[PDB]
Amino acid sequence: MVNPTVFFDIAVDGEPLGRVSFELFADKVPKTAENFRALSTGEKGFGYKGSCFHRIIPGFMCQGGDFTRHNGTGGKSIYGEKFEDENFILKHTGPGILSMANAGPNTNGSQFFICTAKTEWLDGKHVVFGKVKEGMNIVEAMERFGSRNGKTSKKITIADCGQLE
Amino acid sequence: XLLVTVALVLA
Repeated sequence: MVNPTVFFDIAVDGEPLGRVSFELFADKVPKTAENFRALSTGEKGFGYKGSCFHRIIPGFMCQGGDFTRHNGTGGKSIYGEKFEDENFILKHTGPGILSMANAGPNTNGSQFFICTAKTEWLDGKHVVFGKVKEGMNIVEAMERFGSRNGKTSKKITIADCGQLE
Repeated sequence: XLLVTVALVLA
């Protein structure tokens, strides 16, 4: 078994910026990693392609994953609307950590965030399931369009995504 | 504040 690598191609108001690839820890959180992997290939008939990063706060994180309502309120898992917090073995140790956004205990859907700093206050509350493998400079470039309140000054979209390995 | 939630985004 080798952990899956998935990629996103980011565009800023339609102009391609670059590729970010992620390693997903299916060896520690198989169910959360599988959810992100199938949503990145679109193989269940819905997924991240074409969705946006709706909330970016420089120094904190970039958040996206709402492919249903697009405004930050929706999204869903490949298991039904929401699923359980698989475990909290991994922490939010520094830039590059991939973790699930939620609305309290056991409410995981499709929304996720990429940490641009250690965010230890989220440990034990949000399930960490991946890391940026390549393209951290694209994530850094994305923060430039965010603000303290999270609204972005340009539309940041996942122009394409899929599985590499 | 600095949280990541779906539904009611808190400070």
